[PDB]
Amino acid sequence: QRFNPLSKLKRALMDAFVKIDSASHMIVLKTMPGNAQAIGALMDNLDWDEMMGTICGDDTILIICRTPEDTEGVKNRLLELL
Amino acid sequence: NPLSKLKRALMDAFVKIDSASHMIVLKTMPGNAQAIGALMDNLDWDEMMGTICGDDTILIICRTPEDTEGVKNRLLELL
Amino acid sequence: QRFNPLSKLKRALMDAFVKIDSASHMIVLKTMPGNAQAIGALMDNLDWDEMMGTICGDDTILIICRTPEDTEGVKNRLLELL
Amino acid sequence: NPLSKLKRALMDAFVKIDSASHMIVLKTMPGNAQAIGALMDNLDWDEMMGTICGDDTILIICRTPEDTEGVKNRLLELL
Amino acid sequence: NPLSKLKRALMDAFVKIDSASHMIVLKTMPGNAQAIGALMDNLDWDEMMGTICGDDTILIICRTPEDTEGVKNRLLELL
Amino acid sequence: NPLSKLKRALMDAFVKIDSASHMIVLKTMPGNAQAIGALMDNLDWDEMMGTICGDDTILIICRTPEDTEGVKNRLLELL
Ligand SMILES: NC(=[NH2+])NCCC[C@H](N)C(=O)O
Ligand SMILES: NC(=[NH2+])NCCC[C@H](N)C(=O)O
Ligand SMILES: NC(=[NH2+])NCCC[C@H](N)C(=O)O
Ligand SMILES: NC(=[NH2+])NCCC[C@H](N)C(=O)O
Ligand SMILES: NC(=[NH2+])NCCC[C@H](N)C(=O)O
Ligand SMILES: NC(=[NH2+])NCCC[C@H](N)C(=O)O
Repeated sequence: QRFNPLSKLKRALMDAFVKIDSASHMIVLKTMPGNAQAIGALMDNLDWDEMMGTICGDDTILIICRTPEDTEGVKNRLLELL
Repeated sequence: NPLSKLKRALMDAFVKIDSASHMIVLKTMPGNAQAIGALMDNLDWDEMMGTICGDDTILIICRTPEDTEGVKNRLLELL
Repeated sequence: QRFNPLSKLKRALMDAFVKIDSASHMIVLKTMPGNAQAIGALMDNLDWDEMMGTICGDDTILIICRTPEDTEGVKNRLLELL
Repeated sequence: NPLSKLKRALMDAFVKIDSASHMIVLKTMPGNAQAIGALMDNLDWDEMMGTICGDDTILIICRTPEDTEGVKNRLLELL
Repeated sequence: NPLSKLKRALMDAFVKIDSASHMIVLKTMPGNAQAIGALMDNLDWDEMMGTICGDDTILIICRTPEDTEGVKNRLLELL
Repeated sequence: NPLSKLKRALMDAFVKIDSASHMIVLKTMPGNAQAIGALMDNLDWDEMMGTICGDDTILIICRTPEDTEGVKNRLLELL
């Protein structure tokens, strides 16, 4: 088991990931119930500047990026962990 | 029936619905965003990319303004 | 359909109620997923003084009362709605 | 003066603001998103369609990119 | 001075405090429970076992009824 | 396996556990209370009356101090 932020995110996503999609400036990341804030916290700890911000509900996370291009780059980075 | 459950819940919980771009902002009574979000998530609506719920406001994300209008219109039909 | 706070609570509980139990000074009220705050809000709007306060998670509400006797009285009042 | 409460709260909890398209992302101190969101919703500005708050991040949805800038600059005025 | 931040926040958001047994129930303005909870957790007082915050209500769990009173009175000092 | 899932999740998310009276206060990493709460709710533990989760703290309610100790000891066994 690896402990850096990315590895913690990767690990957490193994159990928690449900879906990821994007539209325009935002990524919609769906998690297992009650896991949105947990995953949001790990994401916020990655410190990816391309991520303008994250807003987490209970099982859904919205990641806002400045541009569609930034959104894709962040989505791709997350996808890599899956 | 998910749709019927949502309609029932919206009677008391609904406050406002609007949209811009590819999203719908649905305002509920205080504390109701998650409850309504749970019902909307149970809808079998492919066009609904997801919902993110605060306390009294739900953001419904669709891919496109056209999908957004479709989804909003379907919610409006329940009021 | 009736619209007073109690009737709104009663109505909301028809769909949302899962379990109610108590221990000492507190009631544990379990709801359908994502319904704790919704039910907490209705409960807080009843203005029952015997209720010291409510703290809601996602599907679980803790109602704190000053005494076990108060707790029972509030639990009984809720039970009546079910 | 009506903004004094929001100004006060921002002075203690504001971290950063940015916007993109129809949205403003406002970061607060941990656990302050709902608190600032309530103050923002209380403003009842028609340029703000709504807010969704997480724990430390608020998304404000405005009706247009122009409204978004207008709202963002109004908030920045308070800092 | 280390409590100044919590005092400030309470001055704007505190509604009421009560306690029973091992617990303190602190009511805040809507959406302020997590915000005050964060300030309280930052205190890292060993008399407070922890806090759980809803939207406008914080439950502080202390180790004993005596600790509960001690903590409640410390908080009341700030008002 | 619910227990195994919880154990796996606790590796990263666990911070502190304590108890008083008939409750357990379980502190997790920021933002993890609900995630861990979901796992604990999936345990088939009759003694656990329920959990209420904040942001990083979970309150686990049991009926009695004896049940509380039992439940805490079972959680401690996972660390
Ligand atoms: N258990 C629940 N709260 N379910 C509803 C989730 C609603 C929405 N997807 C959100 O994450 O904010
Ligand atoms: N009682 C409250 N938390 N009010 C603030 C709500 C802020 C925002 N509309 C949301 O639903 O996330
Ligand atoms: N979808 C979830 N968040 N599930 C976990 C709920 C945890 C706990 N029963 C609470 O209501 O706070
Ligand atoms: N302590 C936490 N919950 N941290 C994660 C916050 C995630 C995201 N920025 C939000 O506010 O929803
Ligand atoms: N706007 C709301 N969520 N209101 C209900 C609050 C319920 C309860 N007092 C809590 O803080 O958890
Ligand atoms: N980032 C935060 N919301 N921090 C405050 C947490 C307050 C309290 N321990 C809870 O979990 O509800």
